[PDB]
Amino acid sequence: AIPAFHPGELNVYSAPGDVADVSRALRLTGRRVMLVPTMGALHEGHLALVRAAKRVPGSVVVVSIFVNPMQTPDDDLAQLRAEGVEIAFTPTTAAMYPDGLRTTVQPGPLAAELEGGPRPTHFAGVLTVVLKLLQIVRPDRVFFGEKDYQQLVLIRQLVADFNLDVAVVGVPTVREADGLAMSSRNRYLDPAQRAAAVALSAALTAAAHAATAGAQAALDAARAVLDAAPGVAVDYLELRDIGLGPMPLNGSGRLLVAARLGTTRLLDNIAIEIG
Amino acid sequence: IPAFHPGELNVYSAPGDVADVSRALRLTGRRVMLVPTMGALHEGHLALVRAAKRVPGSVVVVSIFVNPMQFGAGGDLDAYPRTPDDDLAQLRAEGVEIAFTPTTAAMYPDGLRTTVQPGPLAAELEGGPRPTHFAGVLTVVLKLLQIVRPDRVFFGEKDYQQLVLIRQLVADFNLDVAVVGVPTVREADGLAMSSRNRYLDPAQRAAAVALSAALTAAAHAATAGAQAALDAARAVLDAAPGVAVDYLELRDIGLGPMPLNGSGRLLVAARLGTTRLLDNIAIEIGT
Ligand SMILES: COc1ccc2c(c1)cc(CNS(=O)(=O)c1cc3ccccc3o1)n2CC(=O)O
Repeated sequence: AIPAFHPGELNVYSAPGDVADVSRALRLTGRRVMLVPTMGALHEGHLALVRAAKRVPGSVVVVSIFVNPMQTPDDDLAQLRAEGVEIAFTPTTAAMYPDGLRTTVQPGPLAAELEGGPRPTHFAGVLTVVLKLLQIVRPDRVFFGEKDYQQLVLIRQLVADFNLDVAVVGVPTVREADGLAMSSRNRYLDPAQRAAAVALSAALTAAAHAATAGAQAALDAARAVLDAAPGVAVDYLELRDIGLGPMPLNGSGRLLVAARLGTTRLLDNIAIEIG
Repeated sequence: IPAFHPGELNVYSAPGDVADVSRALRLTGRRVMLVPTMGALHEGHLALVRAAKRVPGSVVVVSIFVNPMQFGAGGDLDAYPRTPDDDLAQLRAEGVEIAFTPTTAAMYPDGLRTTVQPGPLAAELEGGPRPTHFAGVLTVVLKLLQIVRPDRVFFGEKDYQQLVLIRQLVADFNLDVAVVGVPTVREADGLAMSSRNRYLDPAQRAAAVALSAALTAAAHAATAGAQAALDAARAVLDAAPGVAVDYLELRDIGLGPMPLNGSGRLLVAARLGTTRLLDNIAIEIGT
């Protein structure tokens, strides 16, 4: 007996078993199931993921809201209802981990670099939960922001390596008017910090344009912009190929930066074409 | 979809081919059964095939893939029995419609990268001196389940620790598959069927009956408690020539962080010359 699903309405499920049943039932009636995993506290970046999912013809949008211990509820639900989303999946920690921590995903060596330097088991947690969510919902496509680019690349590796049957859709970073990448962390910045934070996106965009003049020009331009900001402690600034291997001589790449402003760690990244 | 001819053995090497065929069969109302194997098929494997066949409306997929990732040294890997002609002939005789025989390059085109890390059971018993062994098994089994997407997957109780680890895999990753354990098939004297039995010379084959004798002796001794069951098994192993015991352990049926109660599993590993044999049996304690 399938749990109740009311079409055109926000249906909220906490039991993984229930959302599994509704998703399968929906797949069998011609819906294309789109998954948008979130950690709640939704903002415009999250709504951009929702909107991208919503525009696939015959889509039903599943938004998961799960605070992963290994990696405003009513506010959030009203936004989704406002976006015309039909399923929120809101499971408990116990429901996700009924046997506690046991079998897990071990990321490849990319997980040890960049963000995996300050947080070396962060990515295992993320990939473990994403794999679980994929298996519960069995979506046709799953949506992630390019904001967390290294995470996104690790998810693409998960999907490839485990032969998962889902398309991974990366959605361009939603930005404030001055270019700052949207993030929940942005609200912790004092005005001096928030004005200085603009150096991350400014550096990366300056780098993307300088790149007609080569990889070195691109990197030196980004470094100059970051060097013009006070109180911006750069953790890394790295040019890599699109899959985060070493940057090819010329061609397509990604430039990633991370910096601490007071106690707030900020990240950004951008597409780079070399020459 | 590639060609699929019902009532005939259809052999696919490309993951995409078997995946497409499987999905199309499921969408037609057939139930897809998977029996993951490392080839060198013997009567133990045919029991799994038979169990799968008797699921009504089943189409049966047997995979044959000697998985490098669950082997320690390349030495082990090169020595593994490969008899693919006997394998396919046995599958034909059993009425299996799909054999899935992937290449190493197709399964691991990027080498080792994202893997499954099993829970702490993978470090005990067989996993003790082989710390990456069960990671290798769970990784390839996860991949096979995702490629084939079966309704049910069949594993022998012979490799009992493996079966338990697969059940954990399936629970913890929320996989939508039923795991079916099939009772150990035995030779007339009680010897558990195994691809390793071929390495026993005549003396060794004679001595090897001691494992199953010891376990069945234990299961009946167990009315007198755990110590009696254990000491019965040990006496029988000790009375056998050229049988070096590696472990003999009585655990809970889940083999887990839980004390043995009424129902347990008695597990043995022993060396005959260079050949390492395993067996295990259900044990009820104080009956
Ligand atoms: C499209 O424009 C943007 C811009 C910034 C964005 C996003 C989109 C999305 C995010 C954060 N990712 S998430 O909360 O949806 C998430 C949920 C989840 C669940 C399980 C595992 C990993 C998971 O990751 N951010 C940045 C941020 O909020 O810091």
